[PDB]
Amino acid sequence: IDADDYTVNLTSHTTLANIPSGAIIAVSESLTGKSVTSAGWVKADPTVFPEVTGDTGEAVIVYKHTGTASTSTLLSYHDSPTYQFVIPNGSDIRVIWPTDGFIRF
Amino acid sequence: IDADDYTVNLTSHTTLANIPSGAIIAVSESLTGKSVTSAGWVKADPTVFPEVTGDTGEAVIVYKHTGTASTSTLLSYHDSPTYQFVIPNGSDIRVIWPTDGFIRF
Amino acid sequence: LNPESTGHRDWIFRPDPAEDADEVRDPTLYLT
Repeated sequence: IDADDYTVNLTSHTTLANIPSGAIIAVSESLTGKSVTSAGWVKADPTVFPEVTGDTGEAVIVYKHTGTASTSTLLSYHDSPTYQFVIPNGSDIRVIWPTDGFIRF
Repeated sequence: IDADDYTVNLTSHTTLANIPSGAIIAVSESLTGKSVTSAGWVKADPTVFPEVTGDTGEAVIVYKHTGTASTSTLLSYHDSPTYQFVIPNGSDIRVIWPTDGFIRF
Repeated sequence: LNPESTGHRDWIFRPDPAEDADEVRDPTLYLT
């Protein structure tokens, strides 16, 4: 996700249809190793976006893929104080999750 | 619930069978009328405990009900000190929620 | 010495984890 094309609002947005459709530098392939713990943490294996070209990108968003963009519910937004951006250049991009889980329920 | 039996843990107590059989001062029927706001606050209309005898438990618990102690699971615990001042008269005792919600998902 | 080393390298992006407070409110009992 490109953060100049998407000022995040954790309250008003609900579905993929709310994300300004040009902010999407790349689309996640489906998650794997999806697992849970008694603390309510979700975990998954790292995700690759292959051969990405586009503008500078600054955030990752997770949502329930359901084919129709109007019913695909958003479930998180992520950035970091130090992993602030990526410059796509034809390389792969790898999102490596924190090993102990990345969303709390 | 009677706190003199249930030492307050929800970090490893997880099913109804973990709540001591001696702790249930009162139990009440399924919550009549429920909704969840766009803000994720769960809401329900008031509930009553019938003909209650016994006293001085000082806490309240809510759980998903299956009819069986192994698969019914805990959703919240509450501890407001006004629970120190019910001393049941062999009486109806009534549970009034905050108007706007009591749990956020 | 190593042809494959002269290709692109993957960007590693590391999100901070998402969590929020256990926000909750207590029901009030009444005698009747």
